[PDB]
This record gives sequence, structure tokens and C-alpha cells, in this order.
Amino acid sequence: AYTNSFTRGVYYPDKVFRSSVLHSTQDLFLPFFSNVTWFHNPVLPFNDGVYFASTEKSNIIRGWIFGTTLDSKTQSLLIVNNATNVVIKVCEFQFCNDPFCTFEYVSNLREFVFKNYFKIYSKHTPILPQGFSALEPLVDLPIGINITRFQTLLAYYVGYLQPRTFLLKYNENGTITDAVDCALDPLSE
Amino acid sequence: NDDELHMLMTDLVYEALHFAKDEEIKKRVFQLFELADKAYKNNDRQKLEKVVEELKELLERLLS
Amino acid sequence: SALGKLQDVVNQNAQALNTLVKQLSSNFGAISSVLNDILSRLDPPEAEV
Amino acid sequence: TKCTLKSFTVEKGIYQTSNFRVQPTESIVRFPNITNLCPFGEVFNATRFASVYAWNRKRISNCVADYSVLYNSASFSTFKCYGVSPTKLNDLCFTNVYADSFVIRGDEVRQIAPGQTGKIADYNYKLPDDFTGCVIAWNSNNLDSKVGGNYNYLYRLFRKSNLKPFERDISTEIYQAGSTPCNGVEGFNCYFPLQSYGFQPTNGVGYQPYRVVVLSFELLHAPATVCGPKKSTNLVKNKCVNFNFNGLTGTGVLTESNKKFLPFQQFGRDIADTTDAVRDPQTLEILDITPCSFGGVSVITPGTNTSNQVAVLYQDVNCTEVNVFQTRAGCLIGAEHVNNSYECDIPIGAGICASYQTQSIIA
Ligand SMILES: *[C@@H]1O[C@H](CO)[C@@H](O[C@@H]2O[C@H](CO)[C@@H](O)[C@H](O)[C@H]2NC(C)=O)[C@H](O)[C@H]1NC(C)=O
Ligand SMILES: *[C@@H]1O[C@H](CO)[C@@H](O)[C@H](O)[C@H]1NC(C)=O
Ligand SMILES: *[C@@H]1O[C@H](CO)[C@@H](O)[C@H](O)[C@H]1NC(C)=O
Ligand SMILES: *[C@@H]1O[C@H](CO)[C@@H](O)[C@H](O)[C@H]1NC(C)=O
Ligand SMILES: *[C@@H]1O[C@H](CO)[C@@H](O)[C@H](O)[C@H]1NC(C)=O
Ligand SMILES: *[C@@H]1O[C@H](CO)[C@@H](O)[C@H](O)[C@H]1NC(C)=O
Ligand SMILES: *[C@@H]1O[C@H](CO)[C@@H](O)[C@H](O)[C@H]1NC(C)=O
Ligand SMILES: *[C@@H]1O[C@H](CO)[C@@H](O)[C@H](O)[C@H]1NC(C)=O
Ligand SMILES: *[C@@H]1O[C@H](CO)[C@@H](O)[C@H](O)[C@H]1NC(C)=O
Repeated sequence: AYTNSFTRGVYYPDKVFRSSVLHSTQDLFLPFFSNVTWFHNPVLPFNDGVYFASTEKSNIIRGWIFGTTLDSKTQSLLIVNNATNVVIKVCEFQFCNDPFCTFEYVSNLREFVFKNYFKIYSKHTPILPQGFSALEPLVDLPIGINITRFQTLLAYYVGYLQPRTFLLKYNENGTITDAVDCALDPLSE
Repeated sequence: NDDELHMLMTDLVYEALHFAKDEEIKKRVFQLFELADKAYKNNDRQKLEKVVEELKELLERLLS
Repeated sequence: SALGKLQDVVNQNAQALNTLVKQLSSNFGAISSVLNDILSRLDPPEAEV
Repeated sequence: TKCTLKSFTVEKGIYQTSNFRVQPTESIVRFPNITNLCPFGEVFNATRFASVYAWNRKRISNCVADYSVLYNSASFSTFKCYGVSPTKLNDLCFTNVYADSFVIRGDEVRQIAPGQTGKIADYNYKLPDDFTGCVIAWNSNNLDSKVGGNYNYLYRLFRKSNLKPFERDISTEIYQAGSTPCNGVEGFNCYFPLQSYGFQPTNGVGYQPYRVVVLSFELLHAPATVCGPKKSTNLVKNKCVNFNFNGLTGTGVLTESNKKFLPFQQFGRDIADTTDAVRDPQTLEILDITPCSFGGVSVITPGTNTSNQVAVLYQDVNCTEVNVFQTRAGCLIGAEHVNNSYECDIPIGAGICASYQTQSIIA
């Protein structure tokens, strides 16, 4: 099962304020109108980076596991949202087949971007729905961790980021309100 | 000193292999290393010195 | 579009200035496009390069 | 004007001779309330260092990094910096600093540098050609050496290939020197890849142990967390000042703005990528940055054949910053502004001309 990503997967590439300007940037973004895998648990490839989104009323999804083996042996990054905060650890955790130290940190359509150090961007909006918004960084995790695969801990969508060129439009208040994927089609070029 | 000599030996082994353009040279250098390694472990000063002098000549031939 | 002949001149000149200014952000092989940063990192003989 | 035109006799007209620049009167420095000191003591005064084959990479962040403590101690035999001068480390602020800790022989210290080769540079600890940071090392003969030999320090002698920059290889797989597989077993042309250092108190200097700490400094388009031992000053607005905001420096006038930065943004840029706004790292207010006024300076003169009296035009700039007449072309000083409109003689700009009349210069 796949859905249309439309124009989602755009985020603020840096922490610089800009306004009333079109800025050309090169970064890992979800390509416009690409396919995202629709899940409704498995270990998935991480590739260059991951676009993750969910549509929930019961708020079942709690977190993610990132790593190479996800089975002790080496370090894995465990990010879990529990009760009032988010707990992040990089221990050599032994995980279950059906789950649900050098660093430790403690902090409806929900969009997230997980990319490599490891940065997390997100956006939470009321209601994969069509429309445009940009995601913003909420945590910077300075972790020397090798991530090739990840697992979602409990519908959600998974896409992959590519070294794609974008032209981003900043409004008067510095919010990205529109964007062009420079390799989508000849008109965008 | 035997430990200083052992360190000299391994420096010569590295360089001798580094400049060992052919395979026969590498083979001889590895054999020399092994002999020195055994001599070191058994505290045989004369065998360790012998290998070091041989490695020095070998490297000089590779460099000059 | 009737007055495009005057607007074209304005656009060409404005574009020339934007092009010139944006060149200041280029490194040209330097460690940094910002002169003030070079001078805040390197000593005289290295900064000169 | 005479020097500009390389002439003793100057003809009637307006000439550009120089440039006016408003100068900074003070320097404002602002940092967040970080009273934490960077744990260099835990690196440099550590009781134990890692083996070179398995070096210890410790990340330094969210602290005050005083490098005069290390640089001027004279306890170090080596203090070599690349991409940065060792005396400016206190002025710079970094996204982070990495302290790579290990023990090698004195003769091997020369290999801890960008562009170098040797068994350490190639098989144990490789620095990139574009390495930025400082390599600090000192004699540890009275710390690590033991009378019977300290063999707790290992280095790699054999490997299948060279290391990539900052690659850490701690594999113990038996090295195959010959043509047949070793299958994890030492023997004919099969060797354990790591050797020990025979560190003894009686060794000559080349064979004495040295403790090496490599401080890799990252200077990226990101906020600093490691910042030098600098004090914060009072914030000054509406004046030409020098400034330093967490390592972000320049010269300009700062004013309170109505720009609304997002919660994660630290500074802003205009349409030509020039900094034009900053979030003060203490009170978190947003200030605009506008450059200190400048402009060409032109001398308006009757020919020196008639008079040596001149008027000076400061282009663009206000008279509040420089017979003072403010006009569209700039601040005109020395010419008398009159009601009577005459035929233009020496043009100034924006409808204004000047002349020498019953005598003095008028505009
Ligand atoms: C992260 O770990 C993976 C292994 O889980 C590394 O991938 C292996 O790399 C070696 C050497 O090129 C290959 O021979 C293996 O076949 C690869 N295995 C897999 C599953 O891809 C990967 O290179 C590591 N990445 C980093 C940056 O360390
Ligand atoms: C998405 O997958 C379907 C097959 O289910 C395919 O027909 C469609 O072209 C794909 N779209 C994109 C953008 O890859
Ligand atoms: C969440 O789990 C962590 C352990 O990983 C625990 O320390 C923390 O108190 C828990 N928080 C809540 C709100 O239950
Ligand atoms: C900027 O924010 C103000 C509220 O302070 C709002 O009225 C205005 O419409 C916003 N501008 C844009 C372009 O969204
Ligand atoms: C290490 O200890 C010495 C003791 O004399 C002290 O002077 C020096 O500042 C200390 N170094 C660090 C980084 O704390
Ligand atoms: C620093 O301390 C002052 C009080 O002296 C306080 O007003 C300010 O908000 C503090 N700033 C930070 C970043 O902690
Ligand atoms: C310039 O000075 C000379 C005297 O050397 C005089 O004869 C001439 O008339 C003067 N010309 C003007 C314009 O004042
Ligand atoms: C000079 O500054 C005053 C305010 O003190 C302002 O009213 C005036 O318009 C300014 N003139 C110019 C040319 O900027
Ligand atoms: C023009 O004349 C009026 C008086 O009628 C005077 O107030 C004004 O200052 C004069 N303008 C100049 C530039 O002298």
C-alpha cells in the first residue's frame, strides 16, 4: 500500500531567519509527489534519512529504534515518548522481536523528519492529507551513531529523503509557506 | 635495551613492507618479523638484534 | 509591458548589483567567504594566504 | 583634492577625494549564562589514556573553554594548530570540540598531523588533510612507564588497508600475511595485528611515552556551545559599536526590531545573505543590525585661481553623524544655503548646485 506524498516533507534546512525571499537550498528532502509506504512494527531501511508521518486519534505510536542491528551487539538509538516527556538513549539495548550507554537526554497529523549528527524536525496539525507546511527542528542529538535501519514502536507513512534541490518561499514573518521541487518537472526547473 | 630494540624492529617492519614493491620482499620481511617476535617473547637478545640488522639492510636496498 | 524598454534597464542594472553582491559570499578557494572570520582564526602569515 | 588630482592648481568643480566612515565607540560582547567550565582537566590530567589503536573520543559541549590554561602552561612539548592560531582559541566559539586521547612514542608524535603517513597515521589514528584544530602532546615517562615494562598500551602493526580520517578500528582478527587463511589462528604467516609498547622509565626520549590529545574544532553554520573565557558587557543600542554574539562578529548599529524569529532561529540574513538581525544571547530579544553610515566625500571648490575656500559634501550620510546644510545628496558643510535660485555652476545633485558669490560658497 502506497500513498501520494504531495508536497510534504519540507523543513527549515537551518536556523537562519529569512523573510520575503526565495532561497535556494540543497539538502535531503522528501521529493514532491513521490510514493510513501502506508503501514497499518517492521524494521525498515533508513537510507539517507527518513520521512515519517502518522494520523492518529488514539495516539498509539510512542517511539522509534534506530541502528544497524537493533539487537544488542552495538549501540542503538531509542527514542520514546512516555507520559509527559521524551526519553532518548543510545545503549546497547536488547530488543524484543515485537517491541512496544554514551548518551542520554530527556525532553492529529504528526510529521517528522529523521536525518543524519542526528536531527529531528516535526510539525503537528489538526485534521495522508493534501496540503503544504514546513517542519521545524525540535532537538539536535550530537550522537556518533551508525544508523542503517529503524523500527517504529506502537496508521503511519514512511518515505525517504533524497539530495534534492529546492527553492523555498519565506513570507513576511519568515515562515516557509511554499516550495518548488527543482527536479520534479520542466516547469519547476 | 630489548624493548627499544623491539620498537625499532616493528618500525623497520612497517617501512620494509611499505616499500616492498614485490611479493618476495614482503615474504622475507614477514619472516623476519616472526623470528623477531619469537626472540622477543623468549628474551633472546641476539636473535632480536640479528633480525633488526637484517631489516635495516633490506630497507636500505629498497630505498637506495 | 508597454514601458518594458524602461523596465528592462532597471532590471538589468538591479540584477548586475545583486550578482556583484552575491559574489561576496563565495570562498574563491579560501577557508571562508567572511574576511572578519579569517582574521579571527589565523595569524598574519596564514591569513594573508 | 590637490593630492587626488595630482595637481597644485585645482580647477573649479566637485571632486571625490575620500570616504567618510562612522567609527565604533565601544565593543559589546554577549554570551548566555554558562558558568560551566569545559572538562579539560578530565582529559589532560586523566589518570589513564587509551591505547592508540583504540583512541578515546570525548565530546566537549555547553561550557567555557579557557585555552590559556593549556597554551601558556609550557607543560607541553607539542602544541601545533591547523586552520587556527593557538592564541586566538579564546576568541573563537565552536559548535563543539572533540578531544581524542591516546598514548604513542615520542618519535611518533610527528605522525599526528594532517598529510602525514606512518603506522600510526595509517593504521591507528588518521587525521584528514583538511584537519582543523590543535594537537597537544607531552612527555608522560613518569606516569605510564613501569620498571618491568608497561605493556598495557597497544598499537596496530598490521592491517589490510589504510584508515579513513577518524576511523577507529579495534578488530583483533588475525592478519593474513601469507596465501592461506588464518581462521583466527596465529601461525605461519598469521599474526595478531596489535603489538604492545615496551614503556620503561629508562628509555631514551624517542621511546618514552607521550600523551596526546587532539582537539578537533568544528566551525559550522550552527550555534556555538563551546565558547572562550570572555565576559559579557552591557547591551548598547542606537550607537555604532563593534560586536560579538556567541562568536558572531562585525561592526554596526543595533536597534530593537519588530522581526519575529521562530523559537529555533538565532540570527537572520537579508536577500543577499548578509546578517541583518541577531537574537541577543542573554535576554533573547531580536535586534536589527544596520551598518555604520559611510559614503563618499566630495570637495566643492571654486578654482584655486580665485579662492582656496572649499565646501565639503558627505554623500548619503546625515549631518547628525558627520554652515551645515542637509540635502538629498548628503550633508553639505561650508556652503551657505540661500533662497535665490541661480543658473547651475558646480552641480551637487538632487537639484542643488553651488557657486562662489559676493565672496563665499553658496548652495
Ligand atoms: C554501519 O554498519 C553497517 C553494518 O551493519 C556497515 O555496512 C557494511 O559495510 C561493509 C564494508 O563496506 C560491507 O562489507 C558490508 O556488507 C555492509 N553491511 C551491510 C548490512 O550493509 C556500514 O558501512 C556502517 N556505516 C558506517 C558509517 O560506519
Ligand atoms: C506508486 O506506486 C504505484 C503502484 O502501486 C505506481 O503505479 C505509481 O506510479 C507510483 N508513484 C510514484 C510517484 O512512484
Ligand atoms: C518515562 O520512562 C523513563 C525511563 O525510560 C522514566 O525515567 C520516566 O520517569 C518515565 N516518565 C513518565 C512520565 O512516566
Ligand atoms: C504575521 O503575524 C501577524 C500577527 O502578529 C499576522 O497578523 C500577519 O498576518 C502575519 N503575516 C503573515 C505573512 O502571515
Ligand atoms: C592539570 O593540573 C595542573 C596542576 O599543576 C594544573 O596547573 C593544570 O591547570 C591542570 N590542567 C587542566 C586542564 O585542568
Ligand atoms: C541570565 O541571568 C539574568 C539575570 O541576571 C536573566 O535575566 C537572564 O534571562 C539569564 N539568561 C540566560 C540565558 O540564562
Ligand atoms: C586666473 O589667474 C590669472 C593670473 O595668473 C588671471 O590673469 C586670470 O584672469 C584668472 N582667471 C580666472 C578665471 O580667474
Ligand atoms: C537625520 O536624523 C534626524 C533625526 O535626528 C531625522 O529626522 C532626519 O530626517 C535625518 N536626515 C537624513 C538625511 O537622514
Ligand atoms: C526662504 O525665505 C524664508 C523667508 O521668506 C526663510 O524663512 C527661509 O529660511 C528661506 N530659505 C532658506 C534656504 O534660506
